[PDB]
Amino acid sequence: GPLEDSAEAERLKTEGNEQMKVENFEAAVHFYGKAIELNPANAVYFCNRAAAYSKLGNYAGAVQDCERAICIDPAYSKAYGRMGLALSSLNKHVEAVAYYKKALELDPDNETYKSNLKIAELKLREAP
Repeated sequence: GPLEDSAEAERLKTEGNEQMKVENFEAAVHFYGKAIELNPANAVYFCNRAAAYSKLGNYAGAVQDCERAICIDPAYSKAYGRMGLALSSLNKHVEAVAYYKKALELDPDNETYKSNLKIAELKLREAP
């Protein structure tokens, strides 16, 4: 159906979102992880956990979740955007720019991507 394991997974994801709102990123990571154990075929869980991972400084972990999310759903613009943010935080600005651009070609309006893309391009001119 539109989504039992799939039902419980959404409830855990929802809780995860609630944790994000109060900035309890460790708890958020836990709930998204539980949702993934039940239904790993939902790109949202990975993309959302990547966001929590990034807030916690675990950019490498965020990169891996975004890769999975993008592979599950190639038209998931938010996953490309978060990938850019994580890569950028890992000082991988060339690769970050590539992802921000993809994200923007999918979600053109997004000012968040436009801004962080500029930051990545600016930090990129500093490299040798």
